[PDB]
Amino acid sequence: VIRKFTKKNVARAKKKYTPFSKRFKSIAAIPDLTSLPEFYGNSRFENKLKTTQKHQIVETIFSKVKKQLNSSYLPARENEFASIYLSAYSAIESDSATTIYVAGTPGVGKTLTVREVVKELLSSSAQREIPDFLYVEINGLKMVKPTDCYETLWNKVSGERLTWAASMESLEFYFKRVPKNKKKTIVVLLDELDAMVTKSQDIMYNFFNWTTYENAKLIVIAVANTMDLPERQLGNKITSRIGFTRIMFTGYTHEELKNIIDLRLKGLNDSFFYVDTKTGNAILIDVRKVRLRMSADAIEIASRKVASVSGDARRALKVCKRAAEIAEKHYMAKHGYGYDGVQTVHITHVMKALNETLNSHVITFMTRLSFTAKLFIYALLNLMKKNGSQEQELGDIVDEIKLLIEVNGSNKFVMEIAKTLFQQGSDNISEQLRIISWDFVLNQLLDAGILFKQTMKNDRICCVKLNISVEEAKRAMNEDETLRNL
Amino acid sequence: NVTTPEVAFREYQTNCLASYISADPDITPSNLILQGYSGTGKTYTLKKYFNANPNLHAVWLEPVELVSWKPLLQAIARTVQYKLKTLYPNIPTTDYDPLQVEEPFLLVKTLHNIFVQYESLQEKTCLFLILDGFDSLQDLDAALFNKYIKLNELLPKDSKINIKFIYTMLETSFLQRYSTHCIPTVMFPRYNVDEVSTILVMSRCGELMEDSCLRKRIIEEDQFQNVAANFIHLIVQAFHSYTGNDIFALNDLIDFKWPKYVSRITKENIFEPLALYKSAIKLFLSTDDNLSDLSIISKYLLIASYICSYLEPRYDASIFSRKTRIIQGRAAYGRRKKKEVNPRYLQPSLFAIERLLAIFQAIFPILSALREESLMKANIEVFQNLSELHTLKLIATTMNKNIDYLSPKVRWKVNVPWEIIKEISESVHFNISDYFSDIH
Amino acid sequence: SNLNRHIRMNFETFRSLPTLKNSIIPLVATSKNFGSLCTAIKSCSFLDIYNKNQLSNNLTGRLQSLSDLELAILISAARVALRAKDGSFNFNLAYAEYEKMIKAIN
DNA sequence: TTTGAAAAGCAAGCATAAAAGATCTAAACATAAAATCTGTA
Ligand SMILES: Nc1ncnc2c1ncn2[C@@H]1O[C@H](COP(=O)(O)OP(=O)(O)OP(=O)(O)O)[C@@H](O)[C@H]1O
Ligand SMILES: Nc1ncnc2c1ncn2[C@@H]1O[C@H](COP(=O)(O)OP(=O)(O)OP(=O)(O)O)[C@@H](O)[C@H]1O
Ligand SMILES: [Mg+2]
Ligand SMILES: [Mg+2]
Repeated sequence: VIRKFTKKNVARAKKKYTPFSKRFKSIAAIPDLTSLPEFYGNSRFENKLKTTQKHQIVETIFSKVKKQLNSSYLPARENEFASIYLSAYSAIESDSATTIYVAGTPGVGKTLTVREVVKELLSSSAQREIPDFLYVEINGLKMVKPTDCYETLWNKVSGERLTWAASMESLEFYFKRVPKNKKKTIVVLLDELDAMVTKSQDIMYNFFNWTTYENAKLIVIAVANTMDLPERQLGNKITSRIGFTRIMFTGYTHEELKNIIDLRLKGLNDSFFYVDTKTGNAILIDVRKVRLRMSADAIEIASRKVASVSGDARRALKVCKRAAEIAEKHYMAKHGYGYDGVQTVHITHVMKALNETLNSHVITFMTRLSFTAKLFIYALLNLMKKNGSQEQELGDIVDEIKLLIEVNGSNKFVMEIAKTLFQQGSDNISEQLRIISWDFVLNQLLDAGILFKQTMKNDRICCVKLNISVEEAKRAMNEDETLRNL
Repeated sequence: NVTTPEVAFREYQTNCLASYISADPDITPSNLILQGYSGTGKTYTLKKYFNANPNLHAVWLEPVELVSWKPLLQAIARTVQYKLKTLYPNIPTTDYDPLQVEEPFLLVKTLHNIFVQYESLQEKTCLFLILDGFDSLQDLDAALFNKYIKLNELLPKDSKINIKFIYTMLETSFLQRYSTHCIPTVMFPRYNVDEVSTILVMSRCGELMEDSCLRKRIIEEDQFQNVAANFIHLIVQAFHSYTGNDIFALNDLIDFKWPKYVSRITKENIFEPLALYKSAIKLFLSTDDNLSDLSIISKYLLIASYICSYLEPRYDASIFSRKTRIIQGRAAYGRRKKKEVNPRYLQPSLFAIERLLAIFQAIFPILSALREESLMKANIEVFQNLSELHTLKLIATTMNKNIDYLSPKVRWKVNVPWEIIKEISESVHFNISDYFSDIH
Repeated sequence: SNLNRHIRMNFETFRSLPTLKNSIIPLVATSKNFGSLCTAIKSCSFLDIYNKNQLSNNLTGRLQSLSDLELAILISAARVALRAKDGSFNFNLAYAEYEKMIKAIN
């Protein structure tokens, strides 16, 4: 058979098609799923990434501060912890089904406190105060396809691998018809729910609908970045019909961020260290004893700057880590140390680490361009000063460049550079319609994002706009000693 | 360590080719561009350079035959495998299917799998992948060439076989889209009239002097090369303003006018070049590069559609109205002052069906006449002829697909030039110029 | 020197060392002996020839390759485009301008 | 034979329809591996 096209790289998973409604003859024929070694979960790739080191690492006194300010390593989230914990505990002890929607901006401690509530629930179930439950964590931004959540959750429930539609019918039949005495309670963390709802609202409506079933024994914790995601993905009738718990996560204040930072630094500040003077390795208590500190006002202004802009813990922790890294860079450069009295992280280190975030490189990039690129930007600024359109044709820029060269003939620099600009300093080269490196600087300003150019194959009538603002361009061209006097 | 051949007006290009293309991969760029317009000798110079250096391993691909990006990737994988197993026949290799390459990443993976089985070679070699006509690809988005610039970065740097890309492109603006990549580029500027004449003489004199018609003409009744060269310069002097500096167009004109020039060669003309030019002077005044049945209702409908497209609809009563009035009234006075732009130089205007049928009725040719009513009405033959004119695209609409013929929003316009409608009107002896003489 | 002149020229136009390397490479590679290489680095005449080649297919070098009929049609089209309000023209208007132009010359 | 005067013409300015197409979606058309269902054995 002669084919019209070929698909030669099809890789298909060995996933079955038959849903759970056909695994048994009747609803009364289903055994105890808790007493089954494939149900409810009743990582071999670590040794791939393993090797042996030859030389010992020199662990500098600041590397403790850097390692201990990582996001991988619950002050201020007590009402949220209490609310999620009492909703989940009350629904678990009553063998009911509930759903808690948690919203907020990134980095405010949403996933962390939901996980801490879940571990506290697991510890209480270890003391047999509440019945046992399965914990499933489903992240919408960790998927190839949004329907794979259906494949994931059922695989955590039954242990078998199905396709997503059959998994959806299996989960529907599990939460609807399977009796409560033959099943276990399930707590689902639906993180990044906006990643799974972009195409359509099937996953949102299915997961919220399963908690309305009397047989479900299902706890769904759904975490998102906007508050009106259920109100705009489902109607108000549906959201009134489910009745989810609604919890917002406001950004941290500066005092809360400060307590977070020095609770990360509780055992390290104002502490002693035995430091090897020839290598720089430090051991927490030929050897010098060095005290280490971070000042209070540095953390204070860092947490004050973060709480004004974003209020998230990740930025505050990362500027503290960057300040410690800057201090350790200067320390290692001063003492000549390698990789294999009082040491302080100062206010100026936090200032510099914040200034790398605060400042922009647009003006600095534009002041170090060539004369032709600055000529292009100056001609563009002259054109938007004259006709006031904010989009200029490229031919108008060419004519404005030609006019600026022709007018300033008495200037020493323009007289010295015009032969370069229109003949590349050579008498065998004819006078060109464009300047030398015209398309080079046009492509460079388009690649940098300074410019925007429309898609048009006529090079004269094609339009170009500044993609930054007019004031950084004015500040850049007034820095140049050539452009600012003409 | 390389040979620089002689190409007659491409000495600088050959020196740049010798400076860039080498068998040592350490001193060879990853990408090389040869940019020039049509007939500038890019293919000729590259072929001469690679045939002067037979130790250089080159694979020739013409991307005008592949059309899309996926056949180009498949052709790269297939031709690289073929060149390697006819270059190293004592190296056992797994023949990978080129049809499995459906992505650029799949090309990277397949080329890596092809190149790892040639690690037993002694020295590092170069594979020259000549993409002769990259911008002759028919689809040709902007982002495709960026995939081919950065292709060498994803391949192992310490491999025995290193792929080198040589691109040939036509348009300057396509090249200037990628100016910041700083790829080495050799330009092939267009030849002048002297260079075109010398190239045409050196490429066509041996074929013209050994043609069958000339040796039939010398039996029917150095100097053969002289008369072939003289014909080539006569063709150039007659037709350089028309062809420009095109080698191909002048080659077609030489091929068209050679037998008609041979057929007028006599004994008095073979040793007299000016008299032989005057004997066949008709071949040099005209280029003659060309290849040189509608109904009467279709013809008059085309004429009426041209009239509707190029006369504004507020003066038709000043031209076509002729019938005696029982009721007092005035017709249109006519246009007051003439326009000074010929409207047939511009695009046609749009009209409705009933205006076309009214003007068609006006311009169609004409006691027993009491029951005659001698005026042709638009019956089904007129509408069938009009629909046939639309499906032949001598009439056009404002929309082209899923056309609503019966909607009043859809308008019609003529789709023929003035010469076609002029010879159509002279086919039916209609004075179409009389409707345009007084208007401009 | 000529080398400092070309480096200054690159600094003011391109400010790109790879651009300069793309010109220096065939200056070195086309030298046949040591004295030729020293003469080539003294003069940098090859850099001028390279710069002339790099501009040979822009709108200037393409203009000098045209025939007189091609140039006449281009000038006629430019005249119609300059007189037009939107700069648009077609073949008929350009031919009319060309034929009245040849008539006024003759 | 005039005449005059209302129909016709024309143009500047402006609100709006509409042409051309950029962008996108969905249906028809097409393939393909794993699972699942059928017919004998
Ligand atoms: N209250 C807190 N106490 C201590 N550390 C915290 C606190 N809140 C956040 N962090 C730190 O900041 C990190 C970010 O928190 P988390 O991952 O819970 O944020 P999130 O609100 O879920 O963010 P996103 O929307 O980006 O997923 C945590 O991993 C932790 O290191
Ligand atoms: N320098 C030359 N010496 C001799 N013949 C030449 C020369 N340049 C071109 N020709 C002749 O003209 C023909 C056209 O040249 P060629 O096909 O190499 O041009 P090109 O620039 O690659 O064209 P295209 O853009 O159409 O692919 C050649 O096949 C050859 O016969
Ligand atoms: Mg999170
Ligand atoms: Mg070619």
